[PDB]
Amino acid sequence: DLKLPRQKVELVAPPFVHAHEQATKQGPKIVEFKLTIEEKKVVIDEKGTTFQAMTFNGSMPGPLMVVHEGDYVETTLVNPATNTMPHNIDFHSATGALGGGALTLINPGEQVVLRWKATKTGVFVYHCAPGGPMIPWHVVSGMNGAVMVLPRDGLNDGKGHALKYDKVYYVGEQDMYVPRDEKGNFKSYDSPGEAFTDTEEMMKKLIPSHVVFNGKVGALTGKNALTANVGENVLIVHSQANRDSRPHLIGGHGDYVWETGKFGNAPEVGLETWFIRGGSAGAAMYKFMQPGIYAYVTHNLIEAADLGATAHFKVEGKWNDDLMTQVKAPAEIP
Amino acid sequence: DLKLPRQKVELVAPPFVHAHEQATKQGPKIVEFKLTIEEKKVVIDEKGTTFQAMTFNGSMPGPLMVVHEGDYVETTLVNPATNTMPHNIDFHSATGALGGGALTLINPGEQVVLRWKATKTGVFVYHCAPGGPMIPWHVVSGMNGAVMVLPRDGLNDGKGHALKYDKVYYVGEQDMYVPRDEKGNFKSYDSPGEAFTDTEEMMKKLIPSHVVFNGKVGALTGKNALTANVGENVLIVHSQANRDSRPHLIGGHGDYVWETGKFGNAPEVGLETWFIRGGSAGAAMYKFMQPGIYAYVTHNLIEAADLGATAHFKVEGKWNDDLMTQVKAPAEIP
Amino acid sequence: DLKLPRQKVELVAPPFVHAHEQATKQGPKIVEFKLTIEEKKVVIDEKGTTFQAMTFNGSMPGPLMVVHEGDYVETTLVNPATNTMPHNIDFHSATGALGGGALTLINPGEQVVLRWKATKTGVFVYHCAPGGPMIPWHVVSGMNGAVMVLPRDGLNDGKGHALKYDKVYYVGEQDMYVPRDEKGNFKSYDSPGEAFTDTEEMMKKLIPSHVVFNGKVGALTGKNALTANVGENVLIVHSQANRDSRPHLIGGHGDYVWETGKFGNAPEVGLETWFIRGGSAGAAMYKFMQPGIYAYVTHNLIEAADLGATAHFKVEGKWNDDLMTQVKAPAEIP
Ligand SMILES: OC[C@H]1O[C@@](CO)(O[C@H]2O[C@H](CO)[C@@H](O)[C@H](O)[C@H]2O)[C@@H](O)[C@@H]1O
Ligand SMILES: OC[C@H]1O[C@@](CO)(O[C@H]2O[C@H](CO)[C@@H](O)[C@H](O)[C@H]2O)[C@@H](O)[C@@H]1O
Ligand SMILES: OC[C@H]1O[C@@](CO)(O[C@H]2O[C@H](CO)[C@@H](O)[C@H](O)[C@H]2O)[C@@H](O)[C@@H]1O
Ligand SMILES: O=N[O-]
Ligand SMILES: O=N[O-]
Ligand SMILES: O=N[O-]
Ligand SMILES: O=N[O-]
Ligand SMILES: O=N[O-]
Ligand SMILES: O=N[O-]
Ligand SMILES: [Cu+2]
Ligand SMILES: [Cu+2]
Ligand SMILES: [Cu+2]
Ligand SMILES: [Cu+2]
Ligand SMILES: [Cu+2]
Ligand SMILES: [Cu+2]
Repeated sequence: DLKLPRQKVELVAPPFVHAHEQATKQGPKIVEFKLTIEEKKVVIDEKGTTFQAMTFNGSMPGPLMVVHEGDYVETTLVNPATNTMPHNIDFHSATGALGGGALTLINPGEQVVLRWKATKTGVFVYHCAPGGPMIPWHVVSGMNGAVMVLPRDGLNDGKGHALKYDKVYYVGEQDMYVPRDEKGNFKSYDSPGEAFTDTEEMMKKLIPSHVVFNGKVGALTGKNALTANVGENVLIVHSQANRDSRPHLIGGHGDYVWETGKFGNAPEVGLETWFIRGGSAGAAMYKFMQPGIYAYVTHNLIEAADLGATAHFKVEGKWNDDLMTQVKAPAEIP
Repeated sequence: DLKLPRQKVELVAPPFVHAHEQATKQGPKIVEFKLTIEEKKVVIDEKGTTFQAMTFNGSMPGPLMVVHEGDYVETTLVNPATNTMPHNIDFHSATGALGGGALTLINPGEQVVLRWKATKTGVFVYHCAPGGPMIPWHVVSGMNGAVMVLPRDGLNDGKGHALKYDKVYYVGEQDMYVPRDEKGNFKSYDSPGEAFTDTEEMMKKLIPSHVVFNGKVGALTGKNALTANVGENVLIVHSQANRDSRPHLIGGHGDYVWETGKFGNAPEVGLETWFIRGGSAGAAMYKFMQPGIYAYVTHNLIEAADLGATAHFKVEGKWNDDLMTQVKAPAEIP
Repeated sequence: DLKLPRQKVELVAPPFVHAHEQATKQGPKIVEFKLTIEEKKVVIDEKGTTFQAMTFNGSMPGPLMVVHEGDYVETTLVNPATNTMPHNIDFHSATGALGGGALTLINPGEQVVLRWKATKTGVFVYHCAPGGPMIPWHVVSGMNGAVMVLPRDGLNDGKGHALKYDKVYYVGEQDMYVPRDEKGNFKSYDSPGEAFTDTEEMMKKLIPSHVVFNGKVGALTGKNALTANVGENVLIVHSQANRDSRPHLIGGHGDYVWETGKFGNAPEVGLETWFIRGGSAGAAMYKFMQPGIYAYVTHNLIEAADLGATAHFKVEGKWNDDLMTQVKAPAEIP
């Protein structure tokens, strides 16, 4: 019926992204992906707070899927019998049936296969959306990720010049709502079902207890810091499925930024801080000019420093004293 | 003095918009509108919660006024003796006197006539603004709507091509602050005056109890769903007079979006989610490609699913399997 | 080593800005600035509420520094022995070492000299960032300001036409977190250290007690209103180092707006309300067309009217009845 070549993709866990071409001479293909839902209790902070998570492929965020404009994305969604709830998937990149959600509702023990054509370029959120009050709950429990649909000629600056990245990372930000008991300690639950009543009362007050990248406080730091070298052009894809974020690379800039995340629009240049609308993904690229540590944060600094929303980059290379120099080191006031 | 032709407009209740031309060969006219203030107790949710509303023309939002660049808008504002408070009107589209507010303060029993020239194209908020602490209270009680000022040549994509809509809807989003008693039930009041003290304490904490389109949970659903057909280009005008919103059409896109709402700027293309700044209106147009149900939401999903901010479209036409198809229906895992 | 001419600047307190050229025939210079940190208890509202402030040069916000693209900015930061905490400075305009913060940490009694090259045009935040949980606390205590880096040819509209302002004001917005005691009154503290524990618990709940321009409720009103005349083009630079804002000039517009604040991007035109992302500065220019009072607010009106975020302009000149007129004054309903 639809007679195109098929290509399988092996998804990798964020913040890494599966191998792909930017500009390509391939024509349209059916690109095949598989997502398996996992409900699990996880640790979200350095004090040992636990959380009833619901995930695609066992990670928060779900993995980034990368295709090109005109491809057909065929996803097998699997809800094993070890889960307790029905789940589905909705792609903001897709057209019709509530983004696919109306065609993908599966009980524990079932799977479904959905195909959608990638007619719109950019980065887009996907998330679970089973219906009614379950929709927010599933999403803030971790069931969201993103897809990137590239132009076949790769990215451009709007002003006919190509924009090629040397690497891409995917930072998924997650607002989490963990209730406290009378003592003021965070509560733990035996199942997602049991967490629901207390969690929903807290959610409706709209203030998260934690805001984290890659599912945990400190996930993208120390040994798991993002890396680059001076001279490298890095693309950072940032998603937030429920709540606004304001990304900022401390010590750097957004050289080229698509804050609404859609490549039919020219990027903005030379930003300090950009804005990711809740329910969207955006993308920023920067060429590193200096070595050392950078922090990538949401620039509500309370959220960054106290609620979990800080990642690090470690950058190698030579210090440029023309760009910045300590003229005189700390010394007593004359 | 000002010797131009006069044209009366009969306003219609949102989400409908009074009949108007897009591109027009008419020159400037004085366009005449009348707004009558109504204070009333209304029901805002399916559990029967009540609210002391203050409205233009008896609706939340007030009706959309549509004119063209260079027109003169002459508004008669009427505050009948059955109301209890002074009221006025401020147009963000207008220049001078706090948008008209400083020239339109009227006690119960009075009316006033204001004229302003429409020098700026786009969609703009209007709202009551009597002075001091009353300003937020009147606005979050429902006294806000919007005006659309069209270019005389109609809308364009910035890239010399015309953008004609087949229909336009106006979705006004309202953040509401209903206090709870010691039990945890929503309180009811006999008058706006009596609601004021409890309402103001809640407002200053910045978290709404409800966020609704067209004045009530479920207002734009079921029999009152928005409608379209595959192939129709629909313009959705969205306003929020006090608090940010992030509109999203589930299963669709914003083909052409003016998120800051001003037609001197080219629209952005192919958005998933857009951002309406508190105190502004924006506009998005989409051509439907698939039939079925779509939800139009703010993509803070807690607000959408739990606080009231969801509308529906029912779209007629033929399903397009090239864009999306269920390859295999729900089935047991092999 | 770096052999360029040196120029000293005398900083002035906001909302004024030190004298500078827009378009300039000067080449790159080393521009020298000095900032002295002051910790002090201040009054932030008309009821006499006090607050433990931490400031650059004794003001909230810190003063605006103005330079041109390609200049080298050399800042002497001074932390006198009368202060109690270590401090530093981070410039969003600068490249490397966490914006300078990693090179400027000074204990009470010390000073440091940092030089950075201004490679990026626009308005940018600077703020203290000592490390960890101290970062948000220092910033919301008042330790933030902004810098403007102008193109050497001055500003343009993107469409080759020059945009010259007759004056510029700097409005720094500050979200403040003052705890309440059991009575419900605001608490006072003897030192910043003692304020810390209660302040941090409140901060993590993300709702400010006050939102103020220029450090106090009513600071930019009455005798300290901003001024202009009909026909004057005024540039308003607005910063928020931690939390989003949505500026709006009541009775006017943003004729040309850089809401992300970066002059490599063309401005948007004819805005009603614009958006300043937390951790950024933006800039709007407007030519006054009418005399009288204007209010400049964040258009969350609860914040504007009840939490402190309102400034005034008093504009002189002749009223234009073509733009707006009271056709009929308040009168009894026929
Ligand atoms: O970056 C997108 C932006 O650039 C323009 C040229 O200003 O178009 C380039 O990008 C388009 C999308 O990739 C190409 O189709 C086009 O051929 C190319 O010039 C704008 O039209 C667009 O908004
Ligand atoms: O969509 C507005 C955008 O388009 C441009 C052309 O890129 O101007 C078209 O729209 C203007 C406003 O309607 C017209 O006056 C103009 O003649 C037409 O080309 C841009 O200038 C504008 O920002
Ligand atoms: O306003 C910036 C915007 O204008 C353009 C022309 O559309 O470039 C003008 O501004 C640049 C930055 O000041 C100049 O370097 C350029 O020479 C001038 O045309 C755009 O390129 C830019 O995004
Ligand atoms: O399931 N945990 O690795
Ligand atoms: O302590 N239990 O809510
Ligand atoms: O006044 N109610 O229809
Ligand atoms: O129950 N009254 O606040
Ligand atoms: O230190 N006060 O002016
Ligand atoms: O009243 N003291 O928290
Ligand atoms: Cu789910
Ligand atoms: Cu969604
Ligand atoms: Cu009113
Ligand atoms: Cu307003
Ligand atoms: Cu400090
Ligand atoms: Cu910063």
